Parts: sequence; structure tokens; C-alpha cells
Amino acid sequence: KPIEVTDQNFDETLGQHPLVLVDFWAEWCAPCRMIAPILEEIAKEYEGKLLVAKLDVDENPKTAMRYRVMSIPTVILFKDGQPVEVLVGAQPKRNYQAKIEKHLP
Repeated sequence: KPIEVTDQNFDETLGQHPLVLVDFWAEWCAPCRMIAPILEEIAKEYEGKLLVAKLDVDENPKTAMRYRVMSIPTVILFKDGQPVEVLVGAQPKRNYQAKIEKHLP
């Protein structure tokens, strides 16, 4: 299931997994609540091939600033530690699947 990442372990997490989907979210954002369960299904479907991580922008402002994430929810896919895809806003699960499978062997 989705793990939590912070400004402290953000880099360490990205360097240990070949493919990581990071959800930049906030508890005061309705759209974020909507994709939460969707990201959970994504976590299961791609277990072993994808790590789903969640970055709470209110608790990790420097990480959000780092990537200039001004609108949430925003999901960024990292491959070998580098960003490769971005999905802005609450969206159907198929949109995430498409960008994930685009980078899977």
C-alpha cells in the first residue's frame, strides 16, 4: 500500500526504487480525497513493479517548492530517480495506468 515520504527521505526513496509514483496532496483538498482510493488500487495492481508514495505538501513545503507543485493533487512518476510523467488534478485510474505502463518493461 501507499507509503509516506517526507523532505527527509524523499531522495532516499527515489534512489532505491526503479519506479515511484508520488502523490502531492493535502488533507484540505477534496480532489485529493477522491484519488486516494484510486492510488491504492494502483499500488496493488502494480505491486513489486511500482512504489506509490504520498507527499503531504502542508508538512513538506520544501519538497513541493522544489518541484514547484502549486496545484494539488499533482502526481509525478519517477523512473530511476528522475521525473518522467506528471498528472495534474483528480483523474480516472486509467490515466495513471497509461503513464505507468508507458515506463514498464
